[PDB]
Amino acid sequence: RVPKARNPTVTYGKNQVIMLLYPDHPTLLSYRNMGEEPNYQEEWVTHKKEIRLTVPTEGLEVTWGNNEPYKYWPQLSTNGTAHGHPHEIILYYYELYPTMTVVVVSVASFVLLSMVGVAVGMCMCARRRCITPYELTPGATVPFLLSLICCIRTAK
Amino acid sequence: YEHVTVIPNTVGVPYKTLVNRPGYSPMVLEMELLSVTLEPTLSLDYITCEYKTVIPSPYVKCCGTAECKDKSLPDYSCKVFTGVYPFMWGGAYCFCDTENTQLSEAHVEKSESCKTEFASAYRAHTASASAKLRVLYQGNNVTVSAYANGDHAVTVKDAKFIVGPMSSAWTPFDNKIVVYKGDVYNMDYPPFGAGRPGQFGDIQSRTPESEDVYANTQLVLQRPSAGTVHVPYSQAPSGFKYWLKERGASLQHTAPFGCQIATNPVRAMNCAVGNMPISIDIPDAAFTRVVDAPSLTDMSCEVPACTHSSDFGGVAIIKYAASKKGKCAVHSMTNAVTIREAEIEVEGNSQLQISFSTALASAEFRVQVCSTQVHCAAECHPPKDHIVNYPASHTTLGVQDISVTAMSWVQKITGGVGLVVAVAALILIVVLCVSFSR
Amino acid sequence: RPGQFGDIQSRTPESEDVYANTQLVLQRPSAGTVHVPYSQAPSGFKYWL
Repeated sequence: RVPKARNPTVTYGKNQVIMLLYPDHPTLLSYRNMGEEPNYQEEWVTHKKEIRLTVPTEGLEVTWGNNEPYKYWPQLSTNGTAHGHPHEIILYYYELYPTMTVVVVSVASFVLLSMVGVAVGMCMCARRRCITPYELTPGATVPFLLSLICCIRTAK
Repeated sequence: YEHVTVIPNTVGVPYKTLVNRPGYSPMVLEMELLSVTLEPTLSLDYITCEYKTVIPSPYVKCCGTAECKDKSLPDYSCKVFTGVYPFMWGGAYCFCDTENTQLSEAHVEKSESCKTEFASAYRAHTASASAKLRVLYQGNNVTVSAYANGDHAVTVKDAKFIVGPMSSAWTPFDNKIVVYKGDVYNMDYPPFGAGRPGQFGDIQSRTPESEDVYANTQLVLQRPSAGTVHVPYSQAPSGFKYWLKERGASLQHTAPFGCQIATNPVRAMNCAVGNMPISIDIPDAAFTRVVDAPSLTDMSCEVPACTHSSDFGGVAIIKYAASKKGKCAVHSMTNAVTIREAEIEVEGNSQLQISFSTALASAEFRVQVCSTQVHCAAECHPPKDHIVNYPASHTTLGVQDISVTAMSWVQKITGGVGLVVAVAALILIVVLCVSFSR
Repeated sequence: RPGQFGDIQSRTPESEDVYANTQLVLQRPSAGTVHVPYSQAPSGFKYWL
């Protein structure tokens, strides 16, 4: 016959279990991810202690002394919201898709502020092909109407 | 009628599937894996266990030299020490002080404990899966147990279910495995006859009953001292007794995929890896003609509440009119939404409620309630609780794809920049045209 | 809270009224013994000392 260690006092953070442990005598704590990379870790605890375990999307299994394993999974929770103003929807996708989010908002911004650069670039490539003959002529009077593509002042 | 489908390998989450046979009322199966077992095929290489060293009473030759003698025993050594002058309690055992010799001999042997305290070293080279499955069929819960190697069709309520083979070859076990009293370890143990002192496999034995002991304890006999009668020696301590302290953690505690381990025989269990194909043969007499079933019309769908929890945090209420009293199969046409129900009672001109679960931040889905389909949509809110003791009951989200209504900003900015590009490309094409035509 | 300073509290040392929150949980007796096994957080005061 072997003893079973006392129930730990547990409380939950965003992606965490916080556990307060009451060993009567040296007791093994072990835990693993339930995913592809198990990342196993353990320690003998010998006096009262607090642990904070990061709980991944795959879930965490924690086995404390001779007790049966505890199991914990995160669930999609945030202070942000979709359906709000656009800063709130971005803060919402940063809930638990932060790796997706920082990729997709950065590369989306890269193609968007690239495209306005290419649009202004095509407008300048056009403006170069346009005003060329009006520079090359010795009768160099650009028309008062056309002057607006040169951006020249006053309705004179 | 032959139906084939794929359920994820996750234990303890029930999956729905729709047996849509045209001209007949659709029926919905729910099945849940209660336990998947992978049992590997084991070839025994050897036992390892605590040796004893066997040391006979030493031969002392009074007045002369004893002769060293050679014999085959598992780690044998023998030596002759000279000038040893031993005393027993009442006086000198030899006559004369010198030209006496002591002959010492020793060898190593399996202890009586090797019938009871042995590690067993194996090769584990292919595996033969089994599954225990609960299926809900025509409104009865029924439990069925089957081999999952792709053969073994199991009958239940006159349908036949045939399950597997599983879509991945993965196992926690390496090619080499060792087992102790219900704990099993991946380690590359030394081959038979290659064992080294003070490590796992310092003594080896082809079976738990063979006399073919190999041992390599590096036993050395040492010269006696101070006129004492005894045999002193040095050998490496039992590499098995050391391994019992040095082990680390059993595969039950360290395997991937939430896997569990057992022994007699050895199994991996409940690995959350891959997915399992399953096929149903349903007899033609099990179906009800579409005209003989209930049928539903004039229906509409309303969603009072939607929390994207792990555990049926949404409820949808459906108005309907129905032609007769009877059950109806209820199913989701959208993979992102899972419905807790499977058949509900339908009567009169009335309404019903279904509880559903999703990861969607803005749920849109079609429910099918006995052949008629209804479009259903809602605005979701996140749960407040951070952590729970059960896996997600819904299918995971289509990341970088799905998102929400009120992502309309993606359209309202792409339908901004896309006009700035279109006006830029227009002006460039205009001045390319004036360069020739004007 | 249990197992921390103030897991049991009273207004004065002579008072009859008590608050306590030790997360006491009774458990199934060991099949043949008459006892009462239980799990509880050890005294938050004796840990504080």
